[PDB]
Amino acid sequence: YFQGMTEYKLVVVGAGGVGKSALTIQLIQNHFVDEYDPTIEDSYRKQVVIDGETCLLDILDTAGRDQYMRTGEGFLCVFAINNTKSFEDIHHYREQIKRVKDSEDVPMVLVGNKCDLPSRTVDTKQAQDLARSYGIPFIETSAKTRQGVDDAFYTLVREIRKHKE
Amino acid sequence: YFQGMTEYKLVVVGAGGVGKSALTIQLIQNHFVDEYDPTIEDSYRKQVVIDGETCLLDILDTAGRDQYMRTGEGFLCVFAINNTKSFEDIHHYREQIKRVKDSEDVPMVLVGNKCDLPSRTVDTKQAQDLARSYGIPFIETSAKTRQGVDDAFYTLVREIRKHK
Amino acid sequence: YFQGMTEYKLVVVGAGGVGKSALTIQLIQNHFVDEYDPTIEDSYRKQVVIDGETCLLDILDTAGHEEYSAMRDQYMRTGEGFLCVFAINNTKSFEDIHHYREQIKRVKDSEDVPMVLVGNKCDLPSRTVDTKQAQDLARSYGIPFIETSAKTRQGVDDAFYTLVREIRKHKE
Amino acid sequence: YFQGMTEYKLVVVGAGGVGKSALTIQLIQNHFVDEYDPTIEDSYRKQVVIDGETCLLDILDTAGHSAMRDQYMRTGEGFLCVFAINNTKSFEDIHHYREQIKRVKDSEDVPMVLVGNKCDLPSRTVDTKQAQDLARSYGIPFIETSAKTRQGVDDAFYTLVREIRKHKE
Amino acid sequence: YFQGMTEYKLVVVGAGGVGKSALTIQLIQNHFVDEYDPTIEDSYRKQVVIDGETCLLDILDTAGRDQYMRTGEGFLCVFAINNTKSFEDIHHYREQIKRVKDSEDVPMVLVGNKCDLPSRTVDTKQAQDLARSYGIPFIETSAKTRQGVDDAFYTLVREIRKHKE
Amino acid sequence: YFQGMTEYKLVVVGAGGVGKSALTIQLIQNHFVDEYDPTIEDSYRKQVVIDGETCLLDILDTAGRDQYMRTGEGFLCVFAINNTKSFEDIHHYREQIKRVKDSEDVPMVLVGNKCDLPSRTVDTKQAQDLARSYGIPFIETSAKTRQGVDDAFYTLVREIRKHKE
Ligand SMILES: Nc1nc2c(ncn2[C@@H]2O[C@H](COP(=O)(O)OP(=O)(O)NP(=O)(O)O)[C@@H](O)[C@H]2O)c(=O)[nH]1
Ligand SMILES: Nc1nc2c(ncn2[C@@H]2O[C@H](COP(=O)(O)OP(=O)(O)NP(=O)(O)O)[C@@H](O)[C@H]2O)c(=O)[nH]1
Ligand SMILES: Nc1nc2c(ncn2[C@@H]2O[C@H](COP(=O)(O)OP(=O)(O)NP(=O)(O)O)[C@@H](O)[C@H]2O)c(=O)[nH]1
Ligand SMILES: Nc1nc2c(ncn2[C@@H]2O[C@H](COP(=O)(O)OP(=O)(O)NP(=O)(O)O)[C@@H](O)[C@H]2O)c(=O)[nH]1
Ligand SMILES: Nc1nc2c(ncn2[C@@H]2O[C@H](COP(=O)(O)OP(=O)(O)NP(=O)(O)O)[C@@H](O)[C@H]2O)c(=O)[nH]1
Ligand SMILES: Nc1nc2c(ncn2[C@@H]2O[C@H](COP(=O)(O)OP(=O)(O)NP(=O)(O)O)[C@@H](O)[C@H]2O)c(=O)[nH]1
Ligand SMILES: NC[C@@H]1COc2cc(Cl)ccc2O1
Ligand SMILES: NC[C@@H]1COc2cc(Cl)ccc2O1
Ligand SMILES: NC[C@@H]1COc2cc(Cl)ccc2O1
Ligand SMILES: NC[C@@H]1COc2cc(Cl)ccc2O1
Ligand SMILES: NC[C@@H]1COc2cc(Cl)ccc2O1
Ligand SMILES: NC[C@@H]1COc2cc(Cl)ccc2O1
Ligand SMILES: NC[C@@H]1COc2cc(Cl)ccc2O1
Ligand SMILES: NC[C@@H]1COc2cc(Cl)ccc2O1
Ligand SMILES: NC[C@@H]1COc2cc(Cl)ccc2O1
Ligand SMILES: [Mg+2]
Ligand SMILES: [Mg+2]
Ligand SMILES: [Mg+2]
Ligand SMILES: [Mg+2]
Ligand SMILES: [Mg+2]
Ligand SMILES: [Mg+2]
Repeated sequence: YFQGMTEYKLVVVGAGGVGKSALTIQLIQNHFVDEYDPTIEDSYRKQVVIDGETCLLDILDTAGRDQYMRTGEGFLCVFAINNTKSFEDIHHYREQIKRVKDSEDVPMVLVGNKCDLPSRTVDTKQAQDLARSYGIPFIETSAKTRQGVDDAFYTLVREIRKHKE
Repeated sequence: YFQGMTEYKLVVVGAGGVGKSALTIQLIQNHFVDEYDPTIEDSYRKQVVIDGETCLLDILDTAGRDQYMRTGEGFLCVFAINNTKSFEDIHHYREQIKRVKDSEDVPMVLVGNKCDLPSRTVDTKQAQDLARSYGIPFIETSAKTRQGVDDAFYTLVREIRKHK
Repeated sequence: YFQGMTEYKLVVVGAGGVGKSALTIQLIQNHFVDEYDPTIEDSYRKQVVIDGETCLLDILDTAGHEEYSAMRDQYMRTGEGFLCVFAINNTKSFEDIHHYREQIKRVKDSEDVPMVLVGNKCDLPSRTVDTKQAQDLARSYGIPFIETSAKTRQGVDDAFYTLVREIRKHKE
Repeated sequence: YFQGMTEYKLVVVGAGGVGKSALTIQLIQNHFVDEYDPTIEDSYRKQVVIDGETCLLDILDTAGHSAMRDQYMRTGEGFLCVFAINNTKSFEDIHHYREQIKRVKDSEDVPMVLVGNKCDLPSRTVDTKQAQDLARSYGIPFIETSAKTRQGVDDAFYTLVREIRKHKE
Repeated sequence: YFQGMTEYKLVVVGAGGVGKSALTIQLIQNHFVDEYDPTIEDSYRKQVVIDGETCLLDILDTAGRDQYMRTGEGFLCVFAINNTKSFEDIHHYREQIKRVKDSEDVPMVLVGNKCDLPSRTVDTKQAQDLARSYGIPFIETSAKTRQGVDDAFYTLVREIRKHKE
Repeated sequence: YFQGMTEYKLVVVGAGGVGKSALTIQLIQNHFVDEYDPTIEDSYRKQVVIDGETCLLDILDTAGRDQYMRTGEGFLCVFAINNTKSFEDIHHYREQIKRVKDSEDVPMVLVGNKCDLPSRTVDTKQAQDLARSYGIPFIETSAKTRQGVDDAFYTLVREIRKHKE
C-alpha cells in the first residue's frame, strides 16, 4: 500500500544575501521579500506535481550545519550574479556537502540568482562551465521576477530521482 | 523529457444489462443512468491521481471486438450480482480476452455490480473464489450508490502498473 | 511567513477487527481491504482541504489493545486527535471504547482531548449497537459520533474531517 | 473577455424536515448533519467542475415553513424540489412547490430537478415509480438521494446545473 | 457551518492608462492586453489559495464611484512607473478612499506598474517612502511580464486578513 | 453524455532554432532547455483550464509534414525576435498550413520568442502589423523567463474555440 506522497528533503545553501530566502518564499508564497532579514534556519513545505508525480517538498532555508547536510537529499547551491565572491564560495559549499555526505555524487543544482539586476559580474558561460565541470544543472533565477524559481526546485527533484535509480 | 501523464487504456466488458455503461458514466459524470439504452461502442477519458501518479484513463465501454480487446491494456469483467448467467459468462469473456491478447496474464478485475439490489443470486464468496482462481482482484460495485466504482477502476490501473 | 500547510496528527484506535485499517486505506487509496491483516503500527499521510484550509493529515493506524506496552503510550502521545472506532456488530468493541478513551486521557494527561466516536461496518445487517446508544455515549463524552462503512465509504471522509474540526476548535 | 467561472444560482425547496440543509451541507462540507435545526435562510458557495466547465454554485437553502420567499425564487436560476421518500405528504407538496416557483418566476419552464431524499431509510412510503412518473409528467429529472450516505448528492446538484445549461440554449 | 470559501472584495484604482485592466486580465486569463480600451466598470472573480486558505477574489476594475469604494474591502492603488502624474494622483485616490470608507486604516497596496519599461520616471525609493508613510506595502509589477501580479493581489488579501483580526 | 474534457491538437511550427521545443517544454515541465537539440518530431499532452473549461492539449513539436498539418486544429507560428530571417519565413509556414488544411481561415497565433534577449532585430510593431494583416493574435514570449508562454498556448485555444462557432 502506497502510504502517501513521496517526500523530498531539499536544502538551499550559499553565501549571505544571495537570495536563498527570497527564492524559497517566492516558491511557497508567491511573494517577493524586499527586506534583507538574515536567516538562522527555517523550513517550509509545499506539495507540487513534477513529471506527473505528486510530492511533498520539505525545504530547509540555511544561513550564509553537518546535520542538515546529512539529512538533505538535494542541494540548491545559490550565488548572486552580481557578486563574484558568492560565486567563488560555491566551490566550498559543494566540497562541504560532498564531505558530510561522504559522496562524490550528491544531487545538486547551481543557481545564479538576481538575474534581473543590471550589475552582472558573473558571466552565464562561466557558471555554465562550472556546472558542467560538476556534472550538475545550472539555472538563472530571479526571486523578484520569478524567472527560473519553480524550475530550480523541480530540477533538483528530478536530480534526486535520477540518483535514486 | 516526460511528455505528459501516463495513459491507461481500459475496457469494460460483460453481458448485456450488467451495468457497464452505468459504471462508466458514474465514474466520468457522477451521474446514475436509470434508463437501459444498449451500447454499440463509446469511449471516455478522465484524468485522475492514483497513488500519487497523475494519469489519463481512456475507457472503452463495450456492447454485451477483437480490435478493442487488442488495444486494451486492462479489462473490467463485469457481472451483475442478481444475474447468475452474467456471472457464468465471465469465463467466456476472460477466454476471449486471453485469446485475442495471446496472453495468460492480462490485467483484469472482476466486478460484481448492482450490489445495492436485494435480489442477490451470486454469493460474494463464490465470486471471490472465481477471482482467486484467476489470480485477479474482485470488487463489488453499485453504479447507483457509487460503492466501489472508483475502486474498481483504480484497482485496474494498479494491476496494469504491476504488470508493467 | 506562513511556511506551508497546517499538519494534523491523527490516531485511529479501537478493538481488533473493527476496521481501523480499512477506514484509513479507504481514505488514502479509495480501496476497500477485504482481507483481515492485523496491524502492529502503520502511518499514512494525505493532503486534503477542509473548510477551505489545506492540510496535511498524518494518520497513525494502531493495533487492537491486546496487552501492555510502553511503546504504545509513546506513539499515542504524538496524536493531536483520536478516532475511537468500534464495529456496530460487535458489542464488546463498543464497551471497549471507554477504555480507549481512558488510555487517551491518561497518555495526554488531559480531560479534554479532541476525539470522534466512529461506529464502523454500518453496511452489515448484523447490527448489535443502536445508533441512539452510540449517540448517547458520544453526547456524554461531549464528542461527535459518525457511522461509517469502509466498504461503502459512507462517513469515511466525514469522520476524519470532523476530527480535524475538533482539533481546530480545541486550538482556539 | 471571460471574466471568471460561470455562476449558477440554485435554490433548494421542499417541506420541513426533508433534508434540504443536510443535502447542502453534505455537498459543501462532506458532513452529515444528524440534528434537525430548522432553517430561516442560508446561502453557500462551492466551486465545482461539471462536464469540464468550472462553475461557482451559489446555493440558497430555504425554510420548509413570505416577501423574502418571492425574492429568492426570483433570483434563482434552478430549483431542487426535495421530498423525503418516507414522508408521503412531502411528496404531495412537490406539486405546490413547483407551482409556487412558476408563479414567482412568472414562467412555465424553470430548470428544476425532483429529489427523493432519505433513500437510506427503511420506511419508504413513496415508490420510485410514482416519483419517476411525476418527474416525467413535468419533463424534469428525478434523483434519489441520501444526505447520510451521499448517494446522489453530487448528481442532484450537477444535474440541476445541466438543466440550467440546456435552458440557456 | 462554514458556508464556502472566504470572499474578498478588491478594487483596482488609479489614473487612466496605468494598467489596471491589464493587471486584472493578466491575473484572471494569463493574457497580456496590448490594446488600450478604456474601462467603464468590470468585475472579475477568481478562486485561489493564499497561505493555505481557499478564497474567492471578487475584483472590481474601475475607470481612470462612492458605491464601489464603500463595498470594497481592499484597494490596489496603481500608478505607472513611467508616468509621474499617475504617481502624484495616488494621494488623491487614497484620500477619496479614506473619505468614502470613513476610515484612516483601509487595506491597501501601492502598485508601481509597467516596471518592464526602460523609461522610468518614478524612483523606487520615492514610491517606497510614499508607501511607508501610508503604512502599506509597495509592489512593482508588470502586466506584460507578469512580474509581481499575483503578489500584488495576494498581498492585498493578506492586508485584508490582518485588518479583520 | 459528455465523454471527458475537450481535446485540442496544437502544432508548433517555425524556423530552426527559434525555440519551439523550449516553449513546449517550458509549458509542460516548467523547465528551460538551454542546450540546442534539433527536433525531428515530438508530442506532448497537458490538461489545463482555460476560460473555465478543462481541456486536454495535445501538442506536436515540429522540426524547422502534411500529416501533422492535416490533424492539427491550431498552429503556433514561432519566430525569434533576434532572427529576422525566422520572421520572414513566417509567411511561408502560414501558406504551407493553409495549403495542407485547404482553408483560408486556420486558427493561428504569431509568436515572437526570445524576448528576453538584448539583440532584438524584429520590432514588436512590425510583428503586430504582420499579425493584424493575417487577422491573428501576436504574443511576445520567452521560453527562458516564461513570459507569454501560457498566454501563447491559451490564446491559440481561444482561437480554436472561436473557429468552432
Ligand atoms: N533584485 C533582486 N533582489 C533579490 C533577489 N533575491 C533576493 N533579493 C534581495 O537580496 C536581499 C537578500 O535576500 P535574502 O533572500 O535575505 O538573501 P539570503 O541568501 O537568504 N541571506 P541569508 O543567508 O543572511 O539568510 C533582499 O533584500 C532581497 O530582496 C533577486 O532575485 N532579485
Ligand atoms: N440498481 C442498480 N441498477 C443498475 C446498476 N447498474 C446498472 N443498473 C441499471 O441496469 C440497467 C442496465 O445498465 P446499463 O449501464 O445500460 O448496462 P450495460 O451493461 O451497459 N448494457 P449493454 O451491454 O446493453 O450496453 C439500467 O436500467 C441501469 O439503471 C446498479 O449498480 N444498481
Ligand atoms: N463489511 C465491512 N467489513 C469491514 C468494514 N471495515 C472493515 N471491515 C472488515 O473487517 C476485517 C477487519 O478490518 P481491519 O481494517 O483489518 O480491522 P482493524 O481494526 O484494522 N484490525 P487490527 O486492530 O488487528 O489492525 C477485514 O476483513 C475488513 O474487510 C466495513 O465497514 N464493512
Ligand atoms: N437518515 C437520513 N436522515 C436525513 C437525511 N436528510 C436529512 N436527514 C435528517 O432529517 C432531519 C432534517 O434535516 P434538515 O436537513 O434539517 O431538513 P430541512 O429540509 O433542511 N428542514 P427545514 O425545512 O426546517 O430547514 C435531520 O435530523 C437530518 O439528520 C437523509 O438522507 N437520511
Ligand atoms: N509595457 C507595459 N505596458 C502596459 C502594462 N500595463 C499596461 N500596459 C499598456 O498600457 C495601456 C493601458 O492599459 P490598461 O490596462 O487599459 O490601463 P487602465 O488603467 O485600465 N486604463 P483605464 O483607466 O482607461 O481603464 C495598454 O496599452 C496596455 O497594453 C505593463 O505592465 N507594461
Ligand atoms: N534566451 C532564450 N533562449 C531561448 C529561448 N527559446 C529557446 N532558446 C534557446 O535557443 C536554442 C534553440 O531552442 P530550441 O527549442 O531547440 O529551438 P527549436 O525551434 O525547437 N529548434 P529545431 O527546429 O532545430 O527543433 C536553445 O539553445 C534554447 O536554449 C528564449 O525564449 N530565450
Ligand atoms: N519540518 C521540519 C524539518 C526540520 O529539519 C529539516 C531538515 C531538512 Cl534537511 C529538510 C527539511 C526539514 O524539515
Ligand atoms: N479516445 C478514443 C479511443 C478509441 O479507442 C479506444 C480504445 C481503447 Cl481500448 C480505449 C479507449 C479508446 O478511446
Ligand atoms: N452463447 C454464448 C456463450 C455465453 O457467452 C459467451 C460470451 C463470449 Cl465472449 C463467447 C462465448 C460465449 O458463449
Ligand atoms: N477487560 C476489558 C479490557 C480492559 O483493558 C482495556 C484497555 C484498553 Cl486500552 C482497551 C480495551 C480494554 O479492554
Ligand atoms: N451570495 C449571496 C446570495 C444572496 O441571495 C442568494 C440568492 C440565491 Cl438564489 C442564491 C444564493 C444567494 O446568496
Ligand atoms: N461580482 C459582481 C460585483 C459587482 O460589484 C463589485 C463591487 C466590488 Cl467592491 C468588488 C467586486 C464587485 O463585483
Ligand atoms: N491632480 C489633479 C486631480 C485632483 O483630483 C483627483 C481626484 C482623484 Cl480621485 C483622482 C485624480 C485627481 O487628480
Ligand atoms: N497522441 C499522439 C499524437 C500524434 O500526432 C499528433 C498530431 C497533432 Cl496535430 C497533435 C498532437 C499529436 O500527438
Ligand atoms: N525563406 C524561404 C524558405 C522557403 O521554404 C520554406 C518553407 C517553409 Cl514551410 C517555411 C519557410 C520557408 O522558407
Ligand atoms: Mg535567508
Ligand atoms: Mg452499456
Ligand atoms: Mg488494522
Ligand atoms: Mg434546513
Ligand atoms: Mg481599464
Ligand atoms: Mg525543436
